[PDB]
Amino acid sequence: MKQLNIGVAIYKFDDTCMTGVRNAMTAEAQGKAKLNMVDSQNSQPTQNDQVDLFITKKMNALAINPVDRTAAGTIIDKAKQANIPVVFFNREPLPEDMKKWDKVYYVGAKAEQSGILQGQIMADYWKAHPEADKNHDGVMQYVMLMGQPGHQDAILRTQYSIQTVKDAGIKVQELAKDYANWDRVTAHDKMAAWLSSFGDKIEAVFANNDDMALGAIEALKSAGYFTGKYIPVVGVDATAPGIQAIKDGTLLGTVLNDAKNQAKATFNIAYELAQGITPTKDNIGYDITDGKYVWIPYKKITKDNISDAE
Ligand SMILES: *CC(=O)c1ccc2cc(N(C)C)ccc2c1
Ligand SMILES: OC[C@H]1O[C@@H](O)[C@H](O)[C@@H](O)[C@@H]1O
Ligand SMILES: [Ca+2]
Ligand SMILES: [Cl-]
Ligand SMILES: [Cl-]
Ligand SMILES: [K+]
Repeated sequence: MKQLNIGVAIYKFDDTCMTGVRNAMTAEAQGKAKLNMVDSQNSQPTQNDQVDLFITKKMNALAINPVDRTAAGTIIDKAKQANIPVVFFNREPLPEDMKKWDKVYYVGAKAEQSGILQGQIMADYWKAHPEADKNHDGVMQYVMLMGQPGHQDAILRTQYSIQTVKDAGIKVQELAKDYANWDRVTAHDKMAAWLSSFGDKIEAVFANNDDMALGAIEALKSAGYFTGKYIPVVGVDATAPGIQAIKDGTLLGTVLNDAKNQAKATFNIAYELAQGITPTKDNIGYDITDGKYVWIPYKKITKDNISDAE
């Protein structure tokens, strides 16, 4: 067969979710196309250099997980000039940037949905457990661990999780919120400081992803929770360690971020484009929305259906 080369840039390799995505992409590509996969080390200048090299090396298609998703416009400019099609994934280009060229696609998921499902987990717990309102004021005191500033999943999961709790008829009070950039250790450090400041005032913890929820859980353990003393913590992704924390009883719930189907859709699009074929639902195996987007559903995960994540 003809060798097809796809340039793949991952925003950083030390991201738990994106490790799942790139491993699944590598599995899908086996026997079909050569992935030239690089680590952008959470640096857009690094990724810009990598994209330039992909283009110089005449990749047949690009699959880019952009560090700064607002940089997708400049990446599209370069790709258009080189006539190399590009699919973006997981970090979403701005909608007007997507209209710059007709060989540009995006694969991801509707972050609003993951926020809603998060909020439902917490609201349902709150309604079933009167003891959760530790200061008996009829208000849920919570803290919020956000992802990276400006990332669409951080913006939308933060907004929709809490709006969903309010929509469920529950009054809320935000004690603290901060960016922990999807990182376990940073979330741990933020949560530890909050526990020193506010202590038993905290009644609920929301995190935009599992790694941050897990860091929060470690700070909570250190402060005496989850032995004997309980607090509900919710995340997003249903990674292997997230699933383990659900089983341990330390994570109340999460939302499956379907890396396997996002990887398949991304690969399939890049593979068709590498062959000079326009993606269709028939030839990539997924619905295409607004001519450019493939949205993969999120799914609620608690101890009640932990096998749905496995
Ligand atoms: C990218 C993402 O969110 C995600 C979700 C789940 C997930 C699970 C696993 N295993 C169960 C091994 C690996 C990666 C992964 C990533
Ligand atoms: O872009 C990276 C981020 O993507 C999000 O969709 C995932 O939930 C996070 O775990 C990940 O760090
Ligand atoms: Ca309260
Ligand atoms: Cl930690
Ligand atoms: Cl799917
Ligand atoms: K406990």
